[PDB]
Amino acid sequence: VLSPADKTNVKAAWGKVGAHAGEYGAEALERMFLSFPTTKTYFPHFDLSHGSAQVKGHGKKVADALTNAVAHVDDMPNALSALSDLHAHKLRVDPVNFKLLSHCLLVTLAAHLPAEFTPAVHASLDKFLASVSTVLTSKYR
Amino acid sequence: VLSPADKTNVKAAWGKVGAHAGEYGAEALERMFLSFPTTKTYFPHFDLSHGSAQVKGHGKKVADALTNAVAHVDDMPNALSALSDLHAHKLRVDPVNFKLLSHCLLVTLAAHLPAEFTPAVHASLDKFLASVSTVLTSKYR
Amino acid sequence: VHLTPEEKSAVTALWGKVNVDEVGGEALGRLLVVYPWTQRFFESFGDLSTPDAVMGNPKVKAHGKKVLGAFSDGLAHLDNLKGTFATLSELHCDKLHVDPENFRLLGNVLVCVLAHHFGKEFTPPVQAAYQKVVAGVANALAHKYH
Amino acid sequence: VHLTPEEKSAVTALWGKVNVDEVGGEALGRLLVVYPWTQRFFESFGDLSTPDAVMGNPKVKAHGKKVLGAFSDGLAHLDNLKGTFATLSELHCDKLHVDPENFRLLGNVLVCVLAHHFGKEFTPPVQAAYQKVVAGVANALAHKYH
Ligand code: HEM
Ligand code: HEM
Ligand code: HEM
Ligand code: HEM
Ligand SMILES: *[C@@H]1CC(=O)N(CCC(=O)NC)C1=O
Ligand SMILES: *[C@H]1CC(=O)N(CCC(=O)NC)C1=O
Repeated sequence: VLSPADKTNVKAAWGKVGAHAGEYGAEALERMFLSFPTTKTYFPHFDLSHGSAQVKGHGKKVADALTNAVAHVDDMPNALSALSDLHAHKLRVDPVNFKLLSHCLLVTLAAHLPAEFTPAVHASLDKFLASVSTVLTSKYR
Repeated sequence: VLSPADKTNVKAAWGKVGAHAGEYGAEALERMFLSFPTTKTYFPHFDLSHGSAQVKGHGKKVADALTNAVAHVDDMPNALSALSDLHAHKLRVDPVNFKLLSHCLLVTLAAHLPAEFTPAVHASLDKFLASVSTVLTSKYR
Repeated sequence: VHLTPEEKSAVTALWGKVNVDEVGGEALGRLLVVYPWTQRFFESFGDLSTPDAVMGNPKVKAHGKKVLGAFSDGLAHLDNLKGTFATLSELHCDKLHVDPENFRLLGNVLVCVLAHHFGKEFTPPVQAAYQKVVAGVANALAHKYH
Repeated sequence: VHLTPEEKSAVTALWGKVNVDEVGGEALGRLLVVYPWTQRFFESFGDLSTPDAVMGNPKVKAHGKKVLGAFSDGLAHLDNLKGTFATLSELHCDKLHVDPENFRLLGNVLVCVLAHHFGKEFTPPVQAAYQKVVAGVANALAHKYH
């Protein structure tokens, strides 16, 4: 339901992330696992050590889904529809954990994109990630 | 957008509430103000005394918006759209307070619907109130 | 947490009425139905396939008696909730990896169960006294998380 | 709160590099921009209608310095946050009626501001240490609400 303003800021920030999107996805996951260790139990078949190849590969899938969501910003429910079923029905991800990963994504963007991470862009990225989270939790309505 | 099961469960429950919806909205407000006193500061020059005619008036407004949303479950963003600009911009209602009111609405419905408030109907009413709360906070998303 | 004399009396009288063999299972069953991500932690309890299966599940009934027993212990120790949940806090944090937001949800489900079973007797003041109790329990169980 | 000694060391070292005149202002202004319901508590601070207006607002900057000073007090008293924040807990609860969920939000905004200020230096381990600190400050400010 993002305002016009919010879509402009999100595309600009994500544009500059560019080919680093996978790296930043992987760093956001690492920050989440270290800051909020309850979240590690969703990844029992993963090497969660610093610089894990498996976490790098999973970061790419998360980043790709966000890239796709930015490209489909006006129709996010449909662009992430299968992911809601996976996260809610199969994986039973606690809704709190989406707030945790979203926060860790904002921290990662602030650490790498000091020029781009203005207060306006921060507010827009938070609204973009909450909207992504609302879709991924939507089989919890 | 509630599931078919949730829409059917909410309509059944709301039908049993029937003409008592305003009564239950007042009781839910009363319950919120007593259980969660931080919420009283959003009604600074209201009479918040037990059985307040003013709280009855407001309980009617809340109950009527919920009854309208039950009749418009497949288009709630449109049916509540007015209230969302209000609660975000003018009132600056903390998103947590929607969770507090929603809980007090469930307690009120439980205390009045001995037969109807089954675990599945409770789950559907929770999804319904969460969906209402999401529309009413959408100017933050 | 500190209840007024009025509030302690109200809490104790209602809790006397509570069926210790059933109310905990009712609260845990409703948690699992209402907030279905919570089933992730209870899959070894067996059949959770429908709301009736969850509510009739023998492991859910059995474990609910222990959850309610932990609440009854807390009601007897409002003054010292941290000690009354000390190792239970460690169990939920270190072994089970439960997010402490769910302790607030279970407290709120228990309040809804008391409202459902006791009807008009679960007055706004009685509810306000129970909201202090279940917040106090949730904060005590969250102690080891911070 | 339970920082390991290494986490306390990591937190203290970074905090020494924090500009006391600016970071509290940045964190408060971003709270007001990102979570606009929070503007309800600062309705006398003047124009908060645009990001640029908030971030350049002198009362926001002045108040932010006092907020950062209180975090500095928390970092110098990590084994007694409850006592350190007892007065401020009563103030926020009795006179301001601020929901304690907003204490968690301001702590997370401060973490974003430290990341913005320190770049790669704000490593995942340093962030994990700071999450324990801001969770403990929020917990301590919430104490009198219980
Ligand atoms: C911005 C939020 C999120 C996005 C965009 C996202 C995206 C994805 C994607 C694209 C997949 C892979 C689907 C496939 O390849 O078929 C996935 C899998 C998964 N996600 Fe998420 N996710 C998010 C949040 C979360 C959170 C918060 C958790 C848990 C704390 C989580 C846990 C998982 C798990 C466990 C998998 C399966 C991993 C495996 O075994 O391969 N996700 N997610
Ligand atoms: C189910 C949730 C809610 C519903 C359905 C709802 C509905 C309404 C309605 C219909 C009105 C009146 C609109 C008009 O006057 O034309 C209103 C006003 C208001 N609402 Fe909400 N509301 C909800 C939640 C909340 C919450 C959680 C708060 C605060 C804790 C809140 C605070 C107010 C206030 C302060 C007013 C204005 C009363 C006055 O000063 O005249 N609302 N709401
Ligand atoms: C907030 C109040 C809660 C209380 C008082 C409580 C109490 C207990 C107690 C006493 C046990 C030990 C059972 C035994 O070994 O006999 C336990 C175990 C457990 N609790 Fe909780 N708990 C609470 C909340 C939660 C929540 C919200 C979850 C998950 C969403 C959870 C998940 C578990 C699990 C998975 C076990 C292990 C059960 C097993 O496999 O045997 N608890 N809890
Ligand atoms: C979590 C960390 C927080 C800390 C450490 C903190 C600290 C403080 C301090 C030190 C003061 C006194 C200022 C003075 O000496 O003049 C204060 C006042 C105040 N705080 Fe907080 N605060 C926090 C969170 C919040 C939040 C989240 C809100 C609102 C959303 C808030 C709203 C206020 C207000 C309105 C005042 C009175 C300001 C005035 O009008 O002068 N605080 N706080
Ligand atoms: C500080 C602010 C506030 O609400 N309270 C009451 C705490 C409480 O609910 N105790 C039962 C304060 O003392
Ligand atoms: C997180 C969960 C937990 O049990 N604790 C306390 C002690 C512990 O084992 N930490 C390593 C937490 O801090």
